[PDB]
Amino acid sequence: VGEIFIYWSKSHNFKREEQNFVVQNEINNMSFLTYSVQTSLIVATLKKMLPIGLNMCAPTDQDLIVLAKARYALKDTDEEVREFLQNNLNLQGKVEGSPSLRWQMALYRGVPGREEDADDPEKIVRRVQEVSAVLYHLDQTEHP
Amino acid sequence: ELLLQTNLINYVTSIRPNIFVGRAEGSTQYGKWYFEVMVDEVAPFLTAQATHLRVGWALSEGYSPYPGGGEGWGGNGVGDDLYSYGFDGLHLWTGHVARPVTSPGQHLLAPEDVVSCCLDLSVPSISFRINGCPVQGVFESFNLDGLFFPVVSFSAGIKVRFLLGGRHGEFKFLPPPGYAPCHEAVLPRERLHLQPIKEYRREGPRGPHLVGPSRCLSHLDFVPCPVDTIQIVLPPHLERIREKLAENIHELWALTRIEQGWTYGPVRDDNKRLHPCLVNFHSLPEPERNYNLQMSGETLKTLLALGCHVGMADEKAEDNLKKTKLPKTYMMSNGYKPAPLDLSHVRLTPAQTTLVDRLAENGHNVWARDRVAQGWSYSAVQDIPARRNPRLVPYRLLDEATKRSNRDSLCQAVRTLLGYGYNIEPPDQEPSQVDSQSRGDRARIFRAEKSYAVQSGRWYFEFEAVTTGEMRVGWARPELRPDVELGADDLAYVFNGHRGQRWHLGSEPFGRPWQSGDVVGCMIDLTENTIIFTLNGEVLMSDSGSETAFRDIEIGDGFLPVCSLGPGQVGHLNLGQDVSSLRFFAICGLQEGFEPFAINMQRPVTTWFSKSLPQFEPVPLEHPHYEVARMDGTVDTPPCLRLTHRTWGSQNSLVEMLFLRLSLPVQFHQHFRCTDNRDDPEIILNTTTYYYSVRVFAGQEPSCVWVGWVTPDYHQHDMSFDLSKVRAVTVTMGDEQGNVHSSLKCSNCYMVWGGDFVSPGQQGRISHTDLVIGCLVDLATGLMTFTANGKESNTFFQVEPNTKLFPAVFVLPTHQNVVQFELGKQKNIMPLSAAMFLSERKNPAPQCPPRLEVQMLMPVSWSRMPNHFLQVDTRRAGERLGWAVQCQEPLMMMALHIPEENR
Amino acid sequence: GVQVETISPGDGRTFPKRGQTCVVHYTGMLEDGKKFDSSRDRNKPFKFTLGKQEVIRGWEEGVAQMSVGQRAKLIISSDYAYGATGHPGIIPPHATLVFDVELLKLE
Repeated sequence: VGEIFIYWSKSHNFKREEQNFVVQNEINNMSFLTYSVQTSLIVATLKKMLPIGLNMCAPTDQDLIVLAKARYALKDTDEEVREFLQNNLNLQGKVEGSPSLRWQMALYRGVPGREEDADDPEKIVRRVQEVSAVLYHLDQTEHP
Repeated sequence: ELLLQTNLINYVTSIRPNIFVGRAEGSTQYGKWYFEVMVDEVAPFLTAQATHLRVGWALSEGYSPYPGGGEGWGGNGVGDDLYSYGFDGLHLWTGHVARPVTSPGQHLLAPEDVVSCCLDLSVPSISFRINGCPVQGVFESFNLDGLFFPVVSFSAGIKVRFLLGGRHGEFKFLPPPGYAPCHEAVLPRERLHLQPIKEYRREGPRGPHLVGPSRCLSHLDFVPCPVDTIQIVLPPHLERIREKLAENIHELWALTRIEQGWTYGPVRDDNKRLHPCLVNFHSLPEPERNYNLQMSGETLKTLLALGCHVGMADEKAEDNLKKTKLPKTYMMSNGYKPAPLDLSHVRLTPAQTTLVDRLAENGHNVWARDRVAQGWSYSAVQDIPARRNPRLVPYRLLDEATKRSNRDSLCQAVRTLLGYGYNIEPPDQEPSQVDSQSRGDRARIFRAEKSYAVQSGRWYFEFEAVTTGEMRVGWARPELRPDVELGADDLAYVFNGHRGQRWHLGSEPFGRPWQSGDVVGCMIDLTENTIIFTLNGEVLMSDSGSETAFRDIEIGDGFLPVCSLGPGQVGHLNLGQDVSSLRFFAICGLQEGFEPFAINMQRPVTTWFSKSLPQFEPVPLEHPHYEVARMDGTVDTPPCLRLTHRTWGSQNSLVEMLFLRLSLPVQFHQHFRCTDNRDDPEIILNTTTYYYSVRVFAGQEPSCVWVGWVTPDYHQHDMSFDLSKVRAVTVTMGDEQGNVHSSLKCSNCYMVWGGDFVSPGQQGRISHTDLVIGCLVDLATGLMTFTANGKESNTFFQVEPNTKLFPAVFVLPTHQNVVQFELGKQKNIMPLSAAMFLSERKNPAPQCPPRLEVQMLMPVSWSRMPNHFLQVDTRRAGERLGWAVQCQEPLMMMALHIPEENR
Repeated sequence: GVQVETISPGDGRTFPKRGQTCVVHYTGMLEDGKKFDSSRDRNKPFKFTLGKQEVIRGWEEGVAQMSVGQRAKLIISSDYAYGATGHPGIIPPHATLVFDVELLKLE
């Protein structure tokens, strides 16, 4: 869903065709959820699914997410962001340093099946890059 | 007397059985009651302050001692107001005054002591016995405008047992003749147990529960009030159906008799298994036939009186009816085959079901009224020789089984009518609102302490609705008012889940109603200035589909978690100190980035609640309706404090009872004395009499004014006030036999009605002259007298030494110019300033210093909830031992005492 | 002051004698009910020897009247109390004192 949303945000024809389809067919996105861009089904579905990706990402990865969002604003490609994160594996959030991170990590580790995670830097980079790309494009869509 | 005082005091709590007895005209309740308390363990000094332990009676409406602060130095229990009357072993307690009382071997309540309390509502009087020996003292002539219940007040370090007779505690001493065991007062739809009184908080499984006001019965709830059915005349067309319905009801009666096993015999007896009346309706004896007939006529007359119209619809319907078949076995020694008329072809509208319920209510209430007139009363245990019945209570209080029995018995008659075809049109029902208290006062508001207000960030908390009634939950500003409905003004954004609504400066539809156990997650995002509500982890949406409940919120001073619970409601507020305790934080809010409100707090968040104890507060300088002017003293007038109604005679004008007092008291001396127009210097310098006056302005009705004094413990915000509502009680101490040694009257309001000084001829028309009422108090003798327009009045009062009295005026405004406190003097009589201020004790010149001002009675005020509460264990010890109450762990608070207000 | 009113009974047999040390726990209030002193606040019983004039006259007589293990209320007039001078800053001039005294033991 995030990849489809990224395609929609990147392609200018995509948005216009979606707009035309909705207006012509009189689709009631408000009825579907219970016209304006906030009612676009692509964005609505991506927003509804975003918590799943955020839950995939661990609390210590928030600063890496900010860095990846900055790079995406710099317009580097997905593989370039992947390389950037792979090199800056450090700069991860410090639980001892911050006091919200302590209870955030407690909650993160409480759930079962989340113990065998973050052991693979490639996995960390993949999830960080995906969530950061989705978040950056969502931010651009939300406020131009 | 000037600096605020501090001291460590014990927390005190009260426990009662759910037994309520009262007196009213036509009430079904017995008048004399008896109970006992046995003391098993008392630690005289568990802490530095002596252990508190008192037993007695209290009035349902008015006795509400909250934990912590209160009258005097706190620790309020039985007898610390004028709604309760307690005995502690050595003293009789009432109105926060301890009066020594003599008994053989008198001592403070100790282990193995038995206190017997007897209440006689006819006098009325309350008497005590200690270990069987009479206590030479009684309360009497107290108010009877509520229900009385047994009560024990105590601090930590006690173990006692209520003995209520019967299976709920065996009395160690015989009740005095005519007094009834208190276990007989338990209502039909309740089970005897011990409970706290007016609690706003209780312990729960997951955590403490917040509790709204309890719905309390009134002494008038025991007066049956049926609709008169004698003036109604029975139309002949209904007379035709009267006998037929009687016959059908008799057939139903006979079939029920065969089901029970009743059979026929010349005389009636249950064990003998026989019945004289089992014969056919025509064969039934003429008196019983006419009795069934008049009950039938009463059914139709009640129908008419309730007001629904009866109209003949179809004669073919009448002719189509037939009697059901019954076998030879149902045939019984009489010889007549019971022939109940079939009614399966007819059904009931829900409106007519409500009608049958109302008919059963009226029938039962008429029966109860007749029984009360005969002299019967209610009792959980039936006693025919004593005229005590378990059912002799109003229908509303009757239990479900009896209600269903009567309702079915009458629904059979309605079935007969409808089957015969008579259409019955239930009357239109016009709702009536009792509006006993204002809505903001009624709902209890709990909020976080002001210091926790958040001005930035994203915050989350949870509120579980244990009940499903009226409750609101959301975010409030620090200056939230306690007497306004949550969200009625701009100071709160809340969600009401009884009927999905969002409240801020009014109501709008939002969300959906909640079920019992549903959790509402409240989120505030101060970066986006939005408020969001979730129900069981699902975001609630408006009609337009917006996710946010409120938008464009100004930070201002900040925001605080807040909830409000209506009467009978229970909630559970989870601010998130233990993040794992939150139930839906992970599903919604955690990923969104919201933080639990109390996540990084090492201590639980302190809360405040809207206490409904009226208190006197200075009149605000910007009150919309009331204005007070300080008038300087001229050559011909003394200093004055004048009240005017700003918005009189206009739209949105507020006209309601107003209770005013002056901010400072006069104190009577410790010891009373044994046994033109210039002032005389020696007399004025040696006098102990002080004077003040009240001018009721022309156009203000004197009949709507009361002038006099109040004590520090006046708290009645009575919207329909009169001198009969004033609290009063007489404490009488006597010898071992009669010989009344001392009769002392106690009250908190000493006033004269302004209507006593209006001439009968002057009555009925507005007067054009002011009315001046003067109050004189002799601080050295305790005597209070009044004058009207310079003429001495008959009313007079006597008070005890050290009494504190505030000048007071209760008025219902009827004019823009209402009343004026005049701080003047009289010949050879000192002004109020001389009594109030030490430096002016010898100054005869009237003064009104800035400290002296007018204060009005406000119904609700914010009060801090204690962080810890006394742990009281209540349990039924046994059939003979009674109901045990135990409190062992000490709890203390640091109290701050305002000397002049004695609180 | 001095008048003695029992609150809880003692043994009824043993009474302080001259030269004996009485150990007590007391709380002092003014006639109007304002507390001004208490040994229970300090958590230490107060000891005094009868006949040494270490305490006010009202105390000297009331505790002598009391019995071991007894709790009592002593109402002491001004003359038996600090009297006209009073206790500057604590007790006003010409103040009647009310004490809640428990006689714990004799030694």
